[PDB]
Amino acid sequence: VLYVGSKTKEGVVHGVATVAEKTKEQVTNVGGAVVTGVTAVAQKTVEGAGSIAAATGFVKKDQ
Amino acid sequence: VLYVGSKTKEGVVHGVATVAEKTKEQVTNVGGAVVTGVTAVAQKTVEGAGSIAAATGFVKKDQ
Amino acid sequence: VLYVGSKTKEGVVHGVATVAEKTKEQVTNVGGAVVTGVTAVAQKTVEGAGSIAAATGFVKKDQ
Amino acid sequence: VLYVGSKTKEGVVHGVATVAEKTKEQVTNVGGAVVTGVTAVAQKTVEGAGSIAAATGFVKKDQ
Amino acid sequence: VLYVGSKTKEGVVHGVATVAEKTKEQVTNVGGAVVTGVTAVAQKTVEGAGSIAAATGFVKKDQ
Amino acid sequence: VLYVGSKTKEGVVHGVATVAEKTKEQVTNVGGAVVTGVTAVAQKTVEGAGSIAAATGFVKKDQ
Repeated sequence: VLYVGSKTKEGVVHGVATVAEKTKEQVTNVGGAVVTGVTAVAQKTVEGAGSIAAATGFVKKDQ
Repeated sequence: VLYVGSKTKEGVVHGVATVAEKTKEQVTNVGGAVVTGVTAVAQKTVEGAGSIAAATGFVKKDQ
Repeated sequence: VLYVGSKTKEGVVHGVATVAEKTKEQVTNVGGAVVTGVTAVAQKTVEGAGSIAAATGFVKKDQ
Repeated sequence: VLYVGSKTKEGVVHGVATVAEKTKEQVTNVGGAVVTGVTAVAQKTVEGAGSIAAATGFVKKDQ
Repeated sequence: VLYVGSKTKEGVVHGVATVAEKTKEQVTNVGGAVVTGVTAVAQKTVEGAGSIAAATGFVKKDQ
Repeated sequence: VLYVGSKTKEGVVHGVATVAEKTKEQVTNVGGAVVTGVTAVAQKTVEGAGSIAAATGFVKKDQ
């Protein structure tokens, strides 16, 4: 009847510092899935599924 | 009856500093899926699914 | 009747510093799934499943 | 006779990421010296003195 | 006669990530010297003195 | 006659990650010297003195 939320924080990222130094970065992909380099990501889902870094090679459900 | 939200934060990213120094970056993809380099991403979904960095190679559901 | 949440924090990442120095980084993928390099990720899900770094090679459910 | 310098680096700063989150920052100074917040500074001096963050309160050398 | 320097690095800072979270930061100075918060600083001096974070209160050398 | 330096590193800082979380930070200085918070600092001096974090209260050399 008096639901009060003052400083609610849900699904939050703050205060991040990153450095990446690479000479060579190489990805070779043949018929699959690759997910690389995911940084500072925030998500909130209500009445649903939540996925952030998902990879699936392949699906074969013929006939 | 008196729902009060003052400073609600849901699905938020703030205060991010990133540096990337690379000499060579190479992606080769043959019939698949690649997702690279996702940074400072925020999402909120209501009554639905939420995905951020998703990759699927291939699907074969013939006939 | 008087639900009060003042500084609720759920699914939060804050205050992160990372350095990555690599000379060579190589990923070779043939018909599978690879997920690498996931950093500073926050998620909150309500009435749903939550996944963050998931990989599935392949699925064969023919006929 | 054949002085060769290929990739000489002297007095160099590179690849820096910083985040500063402050609610209140206050400096009160009465007759002195204050130096605050010096970041990512590079200097090279040849045949001379080099100073970067220096503070001197006061000097009294009367008569 | 054949001085060769290929990848000489002198006075160098690289690959630094810093986060600072403060609610209140206060400096009060009366007739002195204060130096605070010096980060990622590089210096090279040739035939001279080198100082980076120096503070001197006061000097009295009257008459 | 054939001085060769290939990957000489002198006075170098690299690969540093720092986090500082403080609620209250206070400095009060009356007629002296304070040096606080010095991070990731590199210096090389040739034919000279080298100082990095130095503090001197006061000097009285009258007459």
